[PDB]
Amino acid sequence: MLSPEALTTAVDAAQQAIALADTLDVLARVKTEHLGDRSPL
RNA sequence: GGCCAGGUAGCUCAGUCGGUAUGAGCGUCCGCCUGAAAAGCGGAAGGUCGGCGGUUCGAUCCCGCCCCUGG
Repeated sequence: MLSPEALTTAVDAAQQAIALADTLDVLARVKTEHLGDRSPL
């Protein structure tokens, strides 16, 4: 699960959803899913 | 003077001498529910753990000065 290849796939969907965040409210949700305490990272 | 105890979520406070503060109660949001609510049940959001530095792959947790609280 640690695999740096699978690790890179996590930062991919993060920055992708971050770049696809159009509003500040969507970002706060995106930050929760990709940077919060329950995020895969 | 030099040593102590404290600073932690919106409020009142626990807790940790390195990888989750599974933080609590209340406060906020969603669902079931109701004409609409609340409780109840179920699901979530939110803290840069007092500031600035030092070490470490990584410090609320280990080192130094200071901000301010009763000692």
